[PDB]
Amino acid sequence: MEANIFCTFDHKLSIADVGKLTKLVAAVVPIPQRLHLIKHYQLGLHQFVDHTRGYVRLRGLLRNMTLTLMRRVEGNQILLHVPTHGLLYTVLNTGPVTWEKGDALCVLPPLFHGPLARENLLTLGQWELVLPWIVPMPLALEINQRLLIMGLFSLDRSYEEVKAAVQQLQTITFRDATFTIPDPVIDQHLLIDMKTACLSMSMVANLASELTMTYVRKLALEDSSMLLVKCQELLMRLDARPQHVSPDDEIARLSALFVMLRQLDDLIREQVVFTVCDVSPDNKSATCIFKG
Amino acid sequence: ANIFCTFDHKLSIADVGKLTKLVAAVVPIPQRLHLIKHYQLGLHQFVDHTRGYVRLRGLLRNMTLTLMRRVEGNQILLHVPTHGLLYTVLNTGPVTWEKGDALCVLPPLFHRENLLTLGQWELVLPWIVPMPLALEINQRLLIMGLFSLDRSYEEVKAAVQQLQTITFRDATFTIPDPVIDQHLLIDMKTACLSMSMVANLASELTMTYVRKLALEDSSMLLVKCQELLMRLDRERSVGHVSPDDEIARLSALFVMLRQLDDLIREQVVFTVCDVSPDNKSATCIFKG
Amino acid sequence: VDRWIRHAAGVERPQLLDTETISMLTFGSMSERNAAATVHGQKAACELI
Amino acid sequence: QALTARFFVPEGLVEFEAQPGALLIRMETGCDSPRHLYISLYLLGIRASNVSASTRCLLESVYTASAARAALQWLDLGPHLLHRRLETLGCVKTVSLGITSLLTCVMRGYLVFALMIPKDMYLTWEETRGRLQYVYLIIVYDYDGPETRPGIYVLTSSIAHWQTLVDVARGKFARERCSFVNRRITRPRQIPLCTGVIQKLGWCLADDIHTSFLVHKELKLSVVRLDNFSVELGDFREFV
Repeated sequence: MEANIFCTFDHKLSIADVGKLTKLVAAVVPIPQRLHLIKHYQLGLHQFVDHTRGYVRLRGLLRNMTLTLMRRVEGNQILLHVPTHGLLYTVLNTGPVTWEKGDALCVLPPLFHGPLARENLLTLGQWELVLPWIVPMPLALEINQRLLIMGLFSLDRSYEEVKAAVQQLQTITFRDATFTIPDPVIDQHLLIDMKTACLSMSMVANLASELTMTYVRKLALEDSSMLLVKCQELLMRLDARPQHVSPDDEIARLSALFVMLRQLDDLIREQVVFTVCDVSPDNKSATCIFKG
Repeated sequence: ANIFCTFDHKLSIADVGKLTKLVAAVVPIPQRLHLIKHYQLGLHQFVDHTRGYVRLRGLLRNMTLTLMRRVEGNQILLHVPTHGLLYTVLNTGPVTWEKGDALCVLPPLFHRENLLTLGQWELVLPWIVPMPLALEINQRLLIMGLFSLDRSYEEVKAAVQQLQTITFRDATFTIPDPVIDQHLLIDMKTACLSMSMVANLASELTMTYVRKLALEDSSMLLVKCQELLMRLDRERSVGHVSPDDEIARLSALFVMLRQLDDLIREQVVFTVCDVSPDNKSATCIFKG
Repeated sequence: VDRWIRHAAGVERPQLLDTETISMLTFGSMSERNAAATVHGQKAACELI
Repeated sequence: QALTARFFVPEGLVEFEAQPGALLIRMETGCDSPRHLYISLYLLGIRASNVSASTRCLLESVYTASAARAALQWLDLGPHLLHRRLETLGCVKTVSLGITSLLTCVMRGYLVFALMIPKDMYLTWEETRGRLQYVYLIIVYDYDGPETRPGIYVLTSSIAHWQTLVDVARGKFARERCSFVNRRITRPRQIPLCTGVIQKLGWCLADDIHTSFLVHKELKLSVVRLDNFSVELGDFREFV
């Protein structure tokens, strides 16, 4: 296997740039082709980033690519190391997001942040180095879910009604931080995802058993608690012995319901890339296991 | 690589003699550390009289798994596995194993041999189960949670009595009820009501969103889906929205399905290729 | 008329390009397959304006 | 390096599988004495709807042993579900023939170690040859007919991230998905699980793919071959 990747800079390496790059050692950068030797253009997302077109497209392009770690550099030579599944590695936090002990990580395209004054790395000519965001599971799942919600809600509505909802949706608060999705324009990829979501939602609506349909009504009649009060408050606009009980048919129907819900979940959950051990107290670096 | 654990309690001849027979079992720990107190070892710290089984399952999801093989004077030597190598595990599970099985971990449901008890604390190990049995047992326990509110009628009683037992490759079990003292635990309650809520919300939301999406390039999938919904509406019905309430509805549907991810995905952790009349023991490749 | 033109010249039926992600993964399609035999050298690409 | 494994299988199943490079599957059975039985990918071809008539005739001709026929009866007995009953072991290369045969399997390794696929079962979504390719085993369920006979394919693709592969599979298999919905509506008392199942086993260089013929008992089969192969098993993941 190509356990090492060499990249060569065509431009001259001034002392400031090489020192700055030396500070980035052991960070995470993606590489498209996995080929043994690669030019400096493909290192980073700058070749593919385009604010005019979908953030969904950039999300897909990022999730398709491969992940690598950084190594110390020398004259005109920068060394990249591909991780092997199951081993233990050291990574540095590229974004400002806080990291916590014992939760998974995901990779996502960069996000707008409070000051908007993002630091520029290795701006060699018209080319620039930009890193992907390594994000813990709740924030990444929340942002992907809310992007899908944007796509599903905004369709077939005028800009006026959409204007308040997008300002409510776009802002994400996560563990005392604030974030905003750069460019949530609808794209054909989002339409395919939405078509699959609609099919799965209708299927689970259909094949759900009677007990599952009537469960919350019976319990709301029976009990009363804050969770049930909230559920009824949600369903208020919409709002006996079962004549048939069949354990085997119920088992099969619930298995079908699980395959449907399993499919619907895959639309949201991005693939894990890292699982963490305990983190340095400065929130800048962590030691993690890599998964493929 | 190794992980150490030291008991603060005394150990007699019998205690260590009972412990040493677990020279190949699986023991989970909260997080990786060099030297941990024995109270952190095992699942006992999490069990209490109200918080149920699905919480144990979901918490064991993110818990790490370790292997043990040594007994020094008072320190227990743990052995973390690495994805790709092979290791020997001890069959703490109540089922027989077969070559080529896919293995999954479950919280202990019906735990006498494991009882290393000291200072009102007891060591308690998770179950090792083949994958189909694990998926089926979660399905069965969940539907048993569904029946929890209608448990007075005789038909429901007979159905849940039938549902209690599982049979699998010459072994037969009784899976204990999630209900205790005629009431249902909060954890199973929230899991069941979340699944019911996502089903219900999907039922109403599907019509509006299939109509809205079909305004774009309609396809055969959409029309047959809409026909299925029409059939459902026809058989059920025998006898506009506010935008903020709409967005709340979608958020509620996804947040309800989102917590269900803890139990639905039966992640595999072991695959085995060896067997002996020693069936207590087996050699496996680590996964997950 | 499209089919008739495809028959008139010795050209194959049209073929869709690869998508964005696959185009980024794979380095080229080489649609014109290698010829069976060639005594003379590399086929000189003659373009017409 | 390689993780060797060892199985026993009766002679009736072996004769066409006896060529060193083959792929093996484990099947559960409700019958108590044969609790498990071992089936190679070729034997799935006798029932796979994708396999052409001539190759199906050859497969019917070869696997005439009573034990193999009982295995196929157990396979066909399964109501509209096979992945609940099939489990993947991996690639094999060693065999000793006899009244009960012995063969070894590798579940993780890259130590000739060519993996063989029948020509009927092989497809690619892309004609451009990507330098790095993954290969997957997929099962697809047809639903437009009276009762569900399954489809079998082994495919190579340059896509690694799962959801992108599911997207392209949905794009190419839209007919099967519509057929699944049609099955759900037309027979409401029956509840199918999935349209298809993806399973991952592959790491190989694309320049080392070969086309070849194979012979047994002077009967001739056409096959496609992966030469410089490495095996990495995975979970049976269901898609719609």
